[PDB]
Amino acid sequence: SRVKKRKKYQKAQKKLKSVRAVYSGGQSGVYEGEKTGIKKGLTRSVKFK
Amino acid sequence: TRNIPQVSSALFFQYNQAIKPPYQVLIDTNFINFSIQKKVDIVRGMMDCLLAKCNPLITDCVMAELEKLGPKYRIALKLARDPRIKRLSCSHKGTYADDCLVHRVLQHKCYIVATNDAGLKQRIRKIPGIPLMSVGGHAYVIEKLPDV
Amino acid sequence: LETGFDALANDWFTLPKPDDNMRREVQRDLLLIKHRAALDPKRHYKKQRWEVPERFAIGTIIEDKSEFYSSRMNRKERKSTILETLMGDEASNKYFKRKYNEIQEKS
Amino acid sequence: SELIGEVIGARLISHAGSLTNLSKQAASTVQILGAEKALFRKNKGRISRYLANKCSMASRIDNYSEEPSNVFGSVL
Amino acid sequence: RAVVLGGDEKKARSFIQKVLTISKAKDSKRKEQKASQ
Amino acid sequence: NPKAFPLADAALTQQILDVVQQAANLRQLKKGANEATKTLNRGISEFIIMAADCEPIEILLHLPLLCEDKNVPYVFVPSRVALGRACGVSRPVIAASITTNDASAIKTQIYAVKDKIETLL
Amino acid sequence: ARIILTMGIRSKASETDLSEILPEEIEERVKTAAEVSMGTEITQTDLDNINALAEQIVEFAAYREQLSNYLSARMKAIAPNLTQLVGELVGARLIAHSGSLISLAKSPASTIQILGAEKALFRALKTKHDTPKYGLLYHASLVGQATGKNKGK
Amino acid sequence: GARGGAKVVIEPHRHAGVYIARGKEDLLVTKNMAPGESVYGEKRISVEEPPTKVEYRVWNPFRSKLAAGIMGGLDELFIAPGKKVLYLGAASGTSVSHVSDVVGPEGVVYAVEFSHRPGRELISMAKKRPNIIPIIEDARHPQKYRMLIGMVDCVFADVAQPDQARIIALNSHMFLKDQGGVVISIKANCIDSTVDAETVFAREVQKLREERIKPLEQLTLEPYERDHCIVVGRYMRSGL
Amino acid sequence: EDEDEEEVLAM
Amino acid sequence: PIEYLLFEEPTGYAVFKVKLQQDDIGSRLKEVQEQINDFGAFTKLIELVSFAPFKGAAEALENANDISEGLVSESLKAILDLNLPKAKNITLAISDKNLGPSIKEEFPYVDCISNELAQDLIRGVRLHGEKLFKGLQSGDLERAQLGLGHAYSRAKVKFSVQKNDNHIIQAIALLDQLDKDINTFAMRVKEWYGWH
Ligand SMILES: [Zn+2]
Repeated sequence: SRVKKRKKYQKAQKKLKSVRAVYSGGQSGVYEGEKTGIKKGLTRSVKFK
Repeated sequence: TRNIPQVSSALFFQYNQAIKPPYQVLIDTNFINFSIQKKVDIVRGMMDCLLAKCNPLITDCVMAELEKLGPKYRIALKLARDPRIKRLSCSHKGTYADDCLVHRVLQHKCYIVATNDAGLKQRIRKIPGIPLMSVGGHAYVIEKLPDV
Repeated sequence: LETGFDALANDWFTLPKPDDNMRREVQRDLLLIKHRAALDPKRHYKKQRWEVPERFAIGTIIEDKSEFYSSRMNRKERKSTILETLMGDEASNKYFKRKYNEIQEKS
Repeated sequence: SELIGEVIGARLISHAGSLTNLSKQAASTVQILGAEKALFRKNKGRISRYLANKCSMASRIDNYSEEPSNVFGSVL
Repeated sequence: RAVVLGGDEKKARSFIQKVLTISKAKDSKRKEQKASQ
Repeated sequence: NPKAFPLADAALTQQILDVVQQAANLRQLKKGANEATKTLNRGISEFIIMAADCEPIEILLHLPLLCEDKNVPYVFVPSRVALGRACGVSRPVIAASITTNDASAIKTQIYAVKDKIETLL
Repeated sequence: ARIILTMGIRSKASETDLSEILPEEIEERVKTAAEVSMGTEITQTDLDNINALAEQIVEFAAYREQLSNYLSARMKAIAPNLTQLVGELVGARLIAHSGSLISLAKSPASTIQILGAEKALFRALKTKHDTPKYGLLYHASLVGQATGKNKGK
Repeated sequence: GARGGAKVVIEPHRHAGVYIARGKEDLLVTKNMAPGESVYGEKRISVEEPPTKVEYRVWNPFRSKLAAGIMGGLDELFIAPGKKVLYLGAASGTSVSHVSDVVGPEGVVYAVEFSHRPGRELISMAKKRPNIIPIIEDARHPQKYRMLIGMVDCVFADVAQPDQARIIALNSHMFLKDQGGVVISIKANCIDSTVDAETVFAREVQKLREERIKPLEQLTLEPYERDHCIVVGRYMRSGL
Repeated sequence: EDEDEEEVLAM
Repeated sequence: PIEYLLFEEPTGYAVFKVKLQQDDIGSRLKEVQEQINDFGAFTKLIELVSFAPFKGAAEALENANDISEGLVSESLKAILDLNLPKAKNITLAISDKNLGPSIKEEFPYVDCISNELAQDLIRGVRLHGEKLFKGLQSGDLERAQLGLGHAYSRAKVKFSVQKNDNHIIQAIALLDQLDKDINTFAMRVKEWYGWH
């Protein structure tokens, strides 16, 4: 059981990265830009009504 | 520009890893009325329910609606104005409480919603990671609070 | 006492527009940006619909002198066009040749 | 200046962009900072790294001191 | 239209064609997989 | 007024030095001025400990400028020979850094001293 | 540069006169800036060198002028007939582009029309687009006097 | 990634005064007020235009939290060309210079800082940028520097203080125009490490509301930072 | 536009 | 009950007189707040009655300091004495409460007000700025702030030109330039005389 839950948790961690971005230690080395790119016309932010 | 709200960092999927004692709880107008009917103290019946300190919170909307109820509900207004009950300011025109409570919880995932209204509850239950509190039978009940 | 008052009584933020009949080199650079997803097998991008901007410019990046070893390209490797730099990369050329042959075989 | 020389120092300060910048950098960064014109120059590399660290402290003693002296630069 | 090209250009034009076929190929495969889902 | 400022009182230093020795045992300690600069540049430092008797004091005044700019608490200790004692290295140490780790076993003690340093600052 | 020579330090702004260098509205503007200025004071050692640099600037501006007058002198003797027609500056550029007077002399008029626009020319020729019609001669006085399509003619 | 010999295509961002450098990677870049130098050793993009050689500076999100906001997609930014900005907590030219880049020559930036040692660098960097006004003062007492400050459209508070709400309100009341701008960075650890981050964030939103700030937006700054968010609001002098 | 083009006199 | 207002500009001390007193109970009402933004409405509230420009740069740093820790400078005593009637007690509007006791000591006949009503009027004066001076020579408030702020900043930090090292980076940047130009020009001398 312990191994099964270990694989289940680490699998869950991978899916968490997809649903929302997560801190991953910050910047490592020279800043090489946004690897996945920038989206100009999209806002992730939640509005106060 | 297209806007799609971010998923709150407080939620591991639909599990809220942020809400934690002492808890912050939003009071609906019906919650106060029913509590008087069942002879359950607000601060304690919540403390008994969750076995933790509770910080009751009332917005301007719920306070306004309590005042509008009239002399028949004079008791509820007095209990609502107990000093331990902290107050939240509102910056939206409408005095409708149901939408204000829903808007607040959508944004900050720290609040339990204390209400018995069937319509309001359904909207809250759809929002993920929101514990929902109600008064039923003899005492308070909490539905979506894993730590219990 | 003497007084003269009585006597006085009596754009910075606009980018360059592209030239019409624009150069052959610049467009291929634009095409690479549009189709940058397929350039590297191990790299992937956010799904974006990129259209050629109405105003743009092509620039050269300047590395800080402390980044001499880390983020500096050798002068021979530097090229005027992004396409030409990608040509120098041998690993990329190998990957495209293998993939192109596979797609042609299925076609 | 006494450690390496006036002109050599002027390059290193200009290399960093300011004496304040040079002081803030770590020892390793200072070494590569003048590694393109060979300012500080296997045993040869060891001296260059060794001198780079001493230049780092020397750059400091000049910066945050209102009236820097050369007493330390001599012993360094 | 018709033009006669130098050696350097034809290599450039040959590759950009290679990119686009791969880009269409990679883009063309993604759509059925999501369509299948 | 003095360049070395703030410099901790006697009681605080032992609390500081106690944390340093624990951090050294747990591989959470970076020792020497050069490492401290790297940790500040990486943003991996809880706070910086420094010696006010460094000869000259000047060779470690670059760190506070870095520490403040990253809003990292910093503090001096009267003795460098004593600071090396806590670090576990055989020699005097003029500057040391505690690396950030929220999973560390000594998180409470590190935050306990860290709160005191800000009050001092 | 001349302002630095007349006044080395902002304090000198109040008493120093900049009339010969600057007009009235400009000279007063620098004076008002001097007292409300942003800059820090400099040592006389620093002032001595910046004056020396400024002395080079005005002298550079000088020798540039004799060379300009010189190039007119040379240009009016080797090829006088062009100096009147195209001018001293454009004519000198025309000869330099060919590399020799004889080289440009053997060059035909149509080439002479478009010597200074090869980049636009050969770009237009290879892409089936309209070609340049002025080249280096655009800066001649007579072309400037013309307007509209008449400039090309 | 962006190795020194690479070229890049620059195109404008949705926000005025912000640009994107396309390529294998994407970089947020602002045009340089003072070309030919870097404030803090950042990479710089040189572009030829008719020819004058204009220069752009890269904006690192991990080192500037405002940049992290544009990365995360703030719907609206009050900082824009031709706008006066009051930058509180201006440790150095880290973000003030980039903020100064956005406002441009016509705009101004009022940089406020407390500690003297960064002020030396702020002053030196400020001299290269005529539009930046460094105020080496304690922000908890705006009346100390009421002298040097006019109205400002947007107040950007970078202060890492437990009482950050009070300083914002005092500065906003004195200098911020009606319908004026406020952009705040909140780090929950500094304010209250005892409770979770989100309970803290809700608290300052309430503290903003009592101070006649109508909050418009909030965004978390991950993956660039942990336990941080940027809240955007508007100042209703009359009432909420 | 390269598609609009066709090469000739190949060498 | 506000009759006079003290505003401070980088160029000088400015005093204003309040003809019409905006409603205090209805201060938070939208219309009165809109009047503050609107210039036409505001002018009916106040006018500039005096303006004493500072003599020069040095005096501004002194008063910029003296205002900072809440003291009354020699100039502020002169401008207030010339304007405020001796008089029951004349009312003056000041943004800062700390200066109030200082003003009271110098002038026992004036009582200071720094309430929200005063702050609102102060907020108006800074808003329109030079427009309220009716064309009186106040320079420009932006550039004057720039010089003062660095003066107010570099004074506290005790910045000195001795620390300045920029002269080095320019001395080197110029030195190598001459080494290039001396060679380039000298080569041209060789060719010119080389013909002869
Ligand atoms: Zn409400």
